[PDB]
Amino acid sequence: DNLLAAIWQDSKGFGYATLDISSGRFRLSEPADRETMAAELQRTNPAELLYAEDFAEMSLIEGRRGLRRRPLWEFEIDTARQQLNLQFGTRDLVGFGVENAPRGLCAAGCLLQYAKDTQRTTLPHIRSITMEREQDSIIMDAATRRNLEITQNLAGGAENTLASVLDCTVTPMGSRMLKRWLHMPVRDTRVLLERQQTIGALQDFTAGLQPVLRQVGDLERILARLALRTARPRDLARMRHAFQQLPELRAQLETVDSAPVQALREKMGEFAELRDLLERAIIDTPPVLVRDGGVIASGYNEELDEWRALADGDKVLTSKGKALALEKQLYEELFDLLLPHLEALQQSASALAELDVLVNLAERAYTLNYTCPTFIDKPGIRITEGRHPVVEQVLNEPFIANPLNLSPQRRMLIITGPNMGGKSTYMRQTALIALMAYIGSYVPAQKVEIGPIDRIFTRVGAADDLASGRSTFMVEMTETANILHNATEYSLVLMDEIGRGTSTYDGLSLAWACAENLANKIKALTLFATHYFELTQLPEKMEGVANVHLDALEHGDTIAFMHSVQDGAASKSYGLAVAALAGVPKEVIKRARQKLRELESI
Amino acid sequence: HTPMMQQYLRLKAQHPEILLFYRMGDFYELFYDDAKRASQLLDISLTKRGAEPIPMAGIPYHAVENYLAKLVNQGESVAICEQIGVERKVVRIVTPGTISDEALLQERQDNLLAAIWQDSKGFGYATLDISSGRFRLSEPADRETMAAELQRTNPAELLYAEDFAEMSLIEGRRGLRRRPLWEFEIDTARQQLNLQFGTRDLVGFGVENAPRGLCAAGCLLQYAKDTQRTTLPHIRSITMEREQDSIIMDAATRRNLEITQNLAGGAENTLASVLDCTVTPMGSRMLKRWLHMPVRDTRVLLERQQTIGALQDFTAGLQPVLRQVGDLERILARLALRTARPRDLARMRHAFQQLPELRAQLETVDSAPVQALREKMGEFAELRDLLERAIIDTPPVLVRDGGVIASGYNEELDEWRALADGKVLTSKGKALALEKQLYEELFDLLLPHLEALQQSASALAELDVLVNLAERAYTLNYTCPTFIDKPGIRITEGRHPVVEQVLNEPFIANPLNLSPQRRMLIITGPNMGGKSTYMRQTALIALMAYIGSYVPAQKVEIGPIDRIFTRVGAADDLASGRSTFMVEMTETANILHNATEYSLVLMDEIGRGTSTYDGLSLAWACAENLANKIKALTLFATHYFELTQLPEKMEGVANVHLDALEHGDTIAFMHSVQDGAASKSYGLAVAALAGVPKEVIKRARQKLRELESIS
Ligand SMILES: Nc1ncnc2c1ncn2[C@@H]1O[C@H](COP(=O)(O)OP(=O)(O)NP(=O)(O)O)[C@@H](O)[C@H]1O
Ligand SMILES: Nc1ncnc2c1ncn2[C@@H]1O[C@H](COP(=O)(O)OP(=O)(O)NP(=O)(O)O)[C@@H](O)[C@H]1O
Ligand SMILES: [Mg+2]
Ligand SMILES: [Mg+2]
Repeated sequence: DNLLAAIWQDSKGFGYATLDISSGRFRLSEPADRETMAAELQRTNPAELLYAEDFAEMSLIEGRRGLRRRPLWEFEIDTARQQLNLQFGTRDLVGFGVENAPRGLCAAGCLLQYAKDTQRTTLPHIRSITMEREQDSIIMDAATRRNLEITQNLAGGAENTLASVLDCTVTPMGSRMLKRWLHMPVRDTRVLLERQQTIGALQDFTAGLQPVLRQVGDLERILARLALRTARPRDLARMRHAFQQLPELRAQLETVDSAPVQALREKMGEFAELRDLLERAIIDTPPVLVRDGGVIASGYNEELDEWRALADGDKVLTSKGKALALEKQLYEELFDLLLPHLEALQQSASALAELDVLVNLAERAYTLNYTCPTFIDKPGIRITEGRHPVVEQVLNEPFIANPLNLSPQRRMLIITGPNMGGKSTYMRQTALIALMAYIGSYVPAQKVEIGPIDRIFTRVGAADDLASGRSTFMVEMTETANILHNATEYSLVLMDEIGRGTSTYDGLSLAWACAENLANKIKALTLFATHYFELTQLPEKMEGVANVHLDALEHGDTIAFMHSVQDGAASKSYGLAVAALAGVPKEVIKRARQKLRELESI
Repeated sequence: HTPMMQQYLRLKAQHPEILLFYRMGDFYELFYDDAKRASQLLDISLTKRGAEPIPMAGIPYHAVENYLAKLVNQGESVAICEQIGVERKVVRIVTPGTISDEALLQERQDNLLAAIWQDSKGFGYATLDISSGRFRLSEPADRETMAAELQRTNPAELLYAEDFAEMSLIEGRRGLRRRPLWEFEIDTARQQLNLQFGTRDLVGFGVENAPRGLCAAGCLLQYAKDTQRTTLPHIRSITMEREQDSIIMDAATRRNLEITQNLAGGAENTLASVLDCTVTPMGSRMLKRWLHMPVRDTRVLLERQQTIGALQDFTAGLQPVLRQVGDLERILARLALRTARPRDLARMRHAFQQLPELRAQLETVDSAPVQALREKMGEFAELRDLLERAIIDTPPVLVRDGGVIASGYNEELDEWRALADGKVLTSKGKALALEKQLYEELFDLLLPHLEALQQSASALAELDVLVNLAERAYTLNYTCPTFIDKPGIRITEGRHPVVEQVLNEPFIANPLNLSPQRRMLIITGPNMGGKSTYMRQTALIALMAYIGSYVPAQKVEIGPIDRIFTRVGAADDLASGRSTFMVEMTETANILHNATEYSLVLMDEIGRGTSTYDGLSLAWACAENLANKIKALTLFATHYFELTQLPEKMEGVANVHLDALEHGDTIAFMHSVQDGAASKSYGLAVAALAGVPKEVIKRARQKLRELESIS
C-alpha cells in the first residue's frame, strides 16, 4: 500500500489527503459527510494517518494502521498553499485543479511536510496534486459547460444553448429536471437504457400524454409549501386537479408494454383518498388566502354547516366569528391528513416530471430526426451523419453532416482546414452528441456507438484576467495543464488550438509535445484543431494519431466551404480570403497578398 | 357573460397585449389569457371559474409591489386598474422603462425608456429617464453607431416602429415593444415636444434641425405620458448628443477596458469599482454615466479638474454631510408624478436640513466652479420649514396608516383626532380623510419649486462625484492631466488603475510618448511581461483624463482623442455564423475604415487565429495602413518579431520592449518598458510556471532546439 494519509475537520466539512511513496501520486478529497469520510478511510486503507490534535470525531480514525498526531500549525491553509506551490514550481495550483478545495489543501500541506521528514527520496518524484472522484456523473469543469453552451451561452443569454433546443417541456418541474440532467450526465448504462426505452416507447403517444401532463402543472412548489404548512387554499385545489388528471395518464400508459414505462406508472399513483378529502373539504374556486374564509366546503363538518346557517339568514356577528375559527381549525386538520402521504406525493411529482422530460425528449426526437445511441464497453466514439444540435436549428442554410470514428487504435485526430471551414463546429458536435447520449436522450446523428467517457475537457477560449494575475497564455496554459494532469484513457479531450499566444516556434513546440503526450501516455480520445501544418506530419511519427481535413474550393477572390470531413492535411488555410469576406479594405488585402508572396518565395 | 366579466372585457380591449391587474375586492386578479401568463411568471396558482370556464389567478393587494417587481424584471408591462367611483379605469401602466417606485427600481442603476426609428436617410434614437427627467436625442447614421448607442444606453424598454428594416440589432434586446408607424410622424412629434417644453420652437435646445431624432422623441414622450397617465413636469429639456461632443467607444472596447462590467460579467475588479466610493446613489449613477461618455469639450473638463483640486483639502468634512442627503433625484421624481410616500418626504426634509452645512463649507473655498455649485444647490428655507411642521419625525411607510401629519399643522385635524382618542368611528373616519387631504396640499406647496429642486439634486450629485474623485485622488496618489492642441499622449510614471489596487505586489510604473513624429509603438516582450497592461493603462488614463478626473500618473499631457479602438482577445459565436477569425477580422476592418488621425488604436496580437504566414502578412499590411495612410496614434502588441523591422522600412513607427531575466530555466519579470525590441518570448518558462508537466516542457524544449536549428 505504501500510502501516507492526512485528515482534517472544521465547520465547512472534512478534508482528506493521500500520498503514495511508490508512484509519487498525491491526491486530496473534501468528503462533507461523517459516513462518507468513514467509507473513504476504509477505501483508502492508509498505511499511516496524521490528524489534528483537536479533531472532533476520533471514532472515524479510532483504530488505524500507524495512526499519528501532528500540530495544528502544520495544517494551516496559507502556510500549506505556499509550500505546495514551491514544491511543484507553480505560481498557483489552479492548473492542477485543486486550488478551490481549502480543506483538501490544508490536509495536503501536513502530508507534504511529514513525507519530506520520513523520506527526502520521494520528494523530487512528487510533481502534481489532483482531486479524487469516480463520481457516476461525467465530470465537466465550469469552463467546459459554458464553452459547450449546455444551458447558458458565452454572453450569458438563455438562447442558442443545448437546453433551449431540447426544453419544450409542458410543465415547469419538467424544465428544471432536463436542465439538471444536462449538467450531471449519468455514466451508469442501466439508468440510461431505461430512459431510452421509455423515449422510444412513448414516441407514438406524445400527443395524447402532453395535454394531460400540462394540466398537472408544477407540483414540486405546492408540495414544498405543504411541508412548511404555508400552502394557499388555491394550491390545495391545484393538487386536487392533478389528482383528477392522474387516472387519465395511467390509463394511457397502461396500453404501453415497457418495464420502465410501467414502473413510472406505479410511482405516479392515483391518491384516490387524498382526492376525496380535498374534493369534499374545498370549494371549486377557493379564495387566495385562508384568512377571509369560505375555503372549507359544506358537508366536511356538520358543526360548521350549522354555524354558517346562523351567521347568514350583533349576537349573529359572534356566531360569524365562531364559524371562521372552526373553519381555520378544519383547514389545519386538512394539512395533518395530507402530510403522512407527503413522502409518497414527492415520489409521484418526480415521476410526473420524468414523464414530462421523456415525452418532451420523444417529441423533440421525432421533430428533429434524432436516433438512439448504442453503448459499448471499450473507450471509443463512432458517429455517422452527425450534426450539431444548436447550429442546425439556428442556421437557415442546410447543415452538412460529418462522420467521426475514434477508437484506441485511432485515438487522436488533427483536424486542419480553411478558416470558417467548420473545424470547431465538428469538435463541439462530438461533445454535445456524447453528453446527449449520456443523459438518456436520442443523439442528433443517424448512428452513434458511445463508449465510457470519464470526463469531457474543452480548451477553446483565450482570455486574460489582469486583476487576477494571469495573462492570456497563462490562462490557456493553465487549461492545457489541467487536461494533461487530470486526463484518463476514458476522457474525451477537445483542444481548439494551442500556442496561439506565444511565437510560432514556442507554440508549435508545446503543441507537438502536448499532442505526443495525449496520444502516447494519457491515451485519451482527442480532437485537435490546428493552423500549424507542421503538426500534420505527427501522424506518421506517432501511432494512434490520424489527420482529418475539412474541404474548401477557391475561385478568384471569393471562397466556398464544403463543410465536409475527409482524410488528409489541407496544408493551406485561406485567411486572406476570409478577411476580405469580413470586410477588410481591398488595399489592405492587396498589400497582404504581396507580402505573402515574398515570405513564401524566400 | 356576467356584467362584471363584460366590464373586464371592455378594459382588456383597450389594452390587449399587456397583463391587467383588475382590482376586485382586496385582491388584484387577472382573467383569461392574462391569468395563465401571470401564473407562469409570478408563481401564483391558477383556478378556473365558470361564467366557457374563465381562467382566474389572484395576488393580495398588500403584496402587489412584490409581484409587480417579478414581472417588471421579466420585462412584462402590467396595467393596474382600480375602481375610482363600479366605474373603473387603468390608474397607471407599470413597464420596465418607466418605473419610479423604490422596490421596482435598482438604487445604483438607471432604467431608460428608448425609441429607435429608421428613416431611409439613417437612424434616430431618443432616450428618456422618467426618474431623473433627462431627455437625450441622437441621429446615428451607421448600423455600427446605432449598435454602440444601444449597448452603451442599455435601454430597459425599446420602442421600435413596426416597419423597422434592420430588426437584427433590435432583436434579442430586453423589453422590446412594437409601436404603430403613425406614432413616429415628424409634425405630430414637433407639436407634442414643443408643448411639454413650453417653447414655441426647439431652436433654443438646438434639436430643431434633426428630423429623424425628433420623430423618435415624439413617440417616446407620448408613450411616457400614456404609461404614467399624467403630465410629466420633470421633463423640461431635449439636449442632442453628437459624435464630436464625446470620445466614441464601440461595444467591444467598453468591455475590454472593463469600465463598469468585468469580462466575466460581474462588477468586481472594474475601473468603476476602483473610482466609485460615492456616498449618495445619485453620485454612483452620475460617475458611471461620465465614464461611459467622456467629454471632448476642454472648458467642461477644466472646470471639473479645478473643482477636484479646490475640494481636495475639505473632502473629509463634505463626505459625511453628503451621505445624509441621499437620493434626492428619485424623491423629486415621485413628487413630480404626485406618487410620493411619507418616508420619501421625510428624506427630502433631512436633505434640506443638511444644505445649510454644505453651503457654509463650500463658501470658505474660493474657486469659480465650487461657488457656482454652491449657488445652484440653494437653501430651500421655506420647504424645510413646511416639511418639519407638517410631517412627524419618523412617518409610516403608507399615508393610509395615519400619523403622517404632525400635531399643529392643522388645528381641526388635531381636534378631530383628539376627540376620537378621548362618534369615535365618525371622528376616526373624518380624521383619516382630513390627514389624506392635507398630504395632497403638501405636494401642491412643494411642486412650484420643482424646477429649483431638480437643479439642486444635479448640483449635489456633481459635488458627490467630484468630492469622491478628490478623496480617491489623495488616497491613490493620482495627479491632474493637461491638454495639448495637436494629437499626442505623453505619460510619466503611468500605472494601470485597477491592477495597482488589486495586486498586493508593487506595481512598476512605465512611461509612454506618442506624437505625430512617433505615431505607432510596436510592443514585443516576454510572455507575462506586462504588454497588455501597458496598452490598457494608456486607454484607462486617457478615458480618466477626458472625464475630468485626475490621472494615475506623475504627469500626463493628452491631445484630442476622437475615438478609442481596442482589439483584445478572440471569441466564437457558432450560432451567429461568426468564426473566431471572422469576429477578429470584422473588428480589424472597423478600425481600418473608421479610424482618424485623432483616434487612439490599441491592437493586441492581431493576425492570430490563422496560419503564421497569412497572419504576419495581414498584420504588416494593417500596421502599414494605420501608420502610413490613417496616421492614427496606435499601440500594437505582437509576438511576431518579423514585424519588429517595420521601423527601419517606415518613419513614424518605433519599437518598445518589456523585459524579463531568465535564471536557472525560470523567469523573473521586470515589468519595465525600455526602448528597443525583444527576440525571445520565453513561452516554455510561462508554461512551466502555469503547471504544464515537467516531462512535456522538456520534450518541447528539445523540439524548439530542432526547429531553430532547421532555420
Ligand atoms: N457541418 C457544417 N454544416 C454547415 N455549416 C457549418 C458546418 N460547420 C460549420 N458551419 C458553419 O460555418 C461556420 C464556421 O464554422 P467554424 O467551426 O466556426 O469555423 P472555424 O474553422 O472555427 N474558423 P476559425 O476558428 O477561425 O479557424 C459556423 O459558424 C457555421 O455557421
Ligand atoms: N507595470 C507592471 N508592474 C507590475 N506588474 C505588472 C505590470 N504590467 C503587468 N503586470 C502584471 O502582469 C500580469 C499580466 O501581464 P500581461 O499584461 O497580460 O502580459 P502580456 O505580455 O500581455 N502576456 P501575453 O499576451 O501572454 O504575452 C499581471 O499579473 C500584472 O499585474
Ligand atoms: Mg475555431
Ligand atoms: Mg497580452
